[PDB]
Amino acid sequence: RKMERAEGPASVLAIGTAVPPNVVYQKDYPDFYFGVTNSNHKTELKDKFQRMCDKSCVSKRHLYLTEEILKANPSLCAYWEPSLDLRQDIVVVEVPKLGKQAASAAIKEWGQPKSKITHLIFCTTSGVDMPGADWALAKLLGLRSSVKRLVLYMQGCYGGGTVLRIAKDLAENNKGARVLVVCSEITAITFRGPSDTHLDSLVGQALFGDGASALIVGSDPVPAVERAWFELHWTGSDILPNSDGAIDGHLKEVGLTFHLMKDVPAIISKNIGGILKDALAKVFPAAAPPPPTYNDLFWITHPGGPAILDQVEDRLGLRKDKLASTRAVLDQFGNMSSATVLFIMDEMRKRSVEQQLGTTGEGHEWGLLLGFGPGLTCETVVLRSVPLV
Amino acid sequence: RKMERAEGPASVLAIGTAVPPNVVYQKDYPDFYFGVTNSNHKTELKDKFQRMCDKSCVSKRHLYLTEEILKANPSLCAYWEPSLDLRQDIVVVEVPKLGKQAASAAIKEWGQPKSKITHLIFCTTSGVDMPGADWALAKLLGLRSSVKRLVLYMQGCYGGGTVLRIAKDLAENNKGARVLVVCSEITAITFRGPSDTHLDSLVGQALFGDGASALIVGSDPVPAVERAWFELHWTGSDILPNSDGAIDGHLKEVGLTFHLMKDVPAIISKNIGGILKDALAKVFPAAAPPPPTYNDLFWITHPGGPAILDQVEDRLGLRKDKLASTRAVLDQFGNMSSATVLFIMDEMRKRSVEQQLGTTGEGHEWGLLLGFGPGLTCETVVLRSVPLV
Ligand SMILES: O=C1C[C@@H](c2ccccc2)Oc2cc(O)cc(O)c21
Ligand SMILES: O=C1C[C@@H](c2ccccc2)Oc2cc(O)cc(O)c21
Repeated sequence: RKMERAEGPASVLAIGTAVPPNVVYQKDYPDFYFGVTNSNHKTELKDKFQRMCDKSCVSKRHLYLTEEILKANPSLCAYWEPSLDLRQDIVVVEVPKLGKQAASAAIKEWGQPKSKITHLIFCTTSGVDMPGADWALAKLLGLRSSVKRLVLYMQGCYGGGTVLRIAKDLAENNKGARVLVVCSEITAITFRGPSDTHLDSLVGQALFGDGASALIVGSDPVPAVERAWFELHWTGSDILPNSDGAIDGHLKEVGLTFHLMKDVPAIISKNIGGILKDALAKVFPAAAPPPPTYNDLFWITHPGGPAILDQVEDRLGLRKDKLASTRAVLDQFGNMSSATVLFIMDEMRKRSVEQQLGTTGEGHEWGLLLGFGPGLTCETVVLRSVPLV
Repeated sequence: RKMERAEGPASVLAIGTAVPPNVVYQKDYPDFYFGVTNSNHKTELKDKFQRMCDKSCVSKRHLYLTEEILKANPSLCAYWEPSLDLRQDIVVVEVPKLGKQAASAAIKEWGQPKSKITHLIFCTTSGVDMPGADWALAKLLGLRSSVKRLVLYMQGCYGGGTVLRIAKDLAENNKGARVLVVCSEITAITFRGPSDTHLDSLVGQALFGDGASALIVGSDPVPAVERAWFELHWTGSDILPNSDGAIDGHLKEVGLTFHLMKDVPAIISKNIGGILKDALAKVFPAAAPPPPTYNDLFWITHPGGPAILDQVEDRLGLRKDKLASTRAVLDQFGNMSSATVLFIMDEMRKRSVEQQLGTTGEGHEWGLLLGFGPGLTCETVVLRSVPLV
């Protein structure tokens, strides 16, 4: 008559990542991009893109689309021409396949048999289908036929916080539950040619890359058997003021299109302080601890772009090293939408181990994961690190 | 450092429904359908459709598409011609608007101010967008900017069980949480003309209707203030054996397309017994109660079609009155995909009140809600009724 619930906080027990093999260096991208799109006569357009690549703080990105793949399918190299069936027929298979790579890495690391996975959350902004990427991934992995699945489509760059917000309740309210969390994104859904009044779509071409990340999330890790890396303690979601239409994304016959109608860095950086301050007030209330200072937290922040990071760092007065893990991931894979915060989480724990810092969170006990996306939606997750050795 | 959890079982505290005003009687539909599609010369095709309307056990359905709306947009009356941008530009506004109708009915009934809603789950098979129908609905309703939202897109006919499975954990693991659950479906996403090798799409034209349903789901109802109607006690999800490709749905440039590659009624009815028997074994284990007989449970079953209902009823040996509430909803609105089980739940409690039966579940204590869809996915929710007067 009942389902027993768990007792301890939803914990990240393993993380895996995966990227397409093809690497595109940002030094090379304005040439590759304008070359493969038959558009170098667009000398004016070409050079402000050159300038945004220069200021993108992305060094390289992994992309599924090859010179040869774009060679063979002209309608993506073209611009604003019917393309949805071709991208979907790519993305509906390549997105779950990339996610299966990350998932196998997480499961191996976790060390338990794949049949102990009781739930799956699959999150993507690239492609839609029925049955969905969740079912395609379960088929690829051979999960038990009764895993409870959830596919979160058309999320955007806040989706990495969204999957943690949901996984927390699945893990905490079901005794023994082990949640596979996968975020997988592939840029074939939005890749277009350049144009001189699609300069929203231009910024996309400078920052968006491909990748997938996977977590195992569970409460009450089996002692000496399973290993927790971060604990999910508090979540919050917010629609920022005066941000209507800031970030829109439409799934159209020409594919997925991308729109910025507001100064997204100003909106986030102006309002982020009040959000964090309230969240920490809830986690550390007077009635007891004072909340740690911003510099004494670890920061897992979605790098929508350099201008967001710089203005957040400026408005909150963060010491210049706090966004280091965030910036390293953007530099080496660019903006991978919902998957990005989980690459950052993985990078942060790996350095902490490698450099023998005191905790999985760079030596700090508490931290914040932030996702931003259409809405303008901001997802806040207060995390706790776990001590090392 | 914490989020308090709730103590009692996630309970349905209110239900509202809504349908487009335009009513189409099944007696009239083969003429209306073939008339508005320029296809009555298709005398052969026309008459087996006549036959499936005859055997559809649907009397009427509410549809957003009018004779005049189809008059004004020829590409939907046509068949298999570019149509996705037009349907989406319809559905991305009409689906949240229909859902806002049902939501306001649920909230009024609930009686608490709309700002006490802390979470939203919006489920639909009709349209996708960013920001999503969840955000569009929150905007229409004026919910607090910090409601935690979740949009479940491209679910299909099992989605009504899916939203309960998720809402259960949100309500139960967050003290004070009140979840708005909305399922909204509008058939403009799939409406096509007829063809003589699109006879999957033909069955769709006989059974699919429009509608939206909304729930308020919360744990620990405030005594004498809030009223519970059903309690969610156990959930389970299953991919039925040998059902690969049974039910596929693709979002294409011509719109959303619908495919049956297996005998869906045989697959469900052959395997449903083992699922129910296992579920009840878990809810009522020996260690104590024996599980109630099938005839002593109330049944809230998704009416994919008459052939599913009849073979389930036959293979499980259910007395002929058990699927009565289910069949009444299919008769008066047809298959409304994810919303249908919640119309049935609403119909069942309303009769129980009207006829002064002992419980919200027709006088029975325990019941089953079943959703079926692509996968072949079966969602099982063991519910408990609440006693009346
Ligand atoms: O336009 C899309 C692009 C998409 C993506 C990026 C990388 C790989 C696949 C897909 O991410 C987004 C995030 C948003 O917050 C808004 C968007 O409109 C998009
Ligand atoms: O083809 C769609 C139709 C959709 C619907 C019905 C009514 C109103 C809007 C949308 O419901 C479905 C359920 C499925 O299990 C599989 C499907 O392929 C569909």
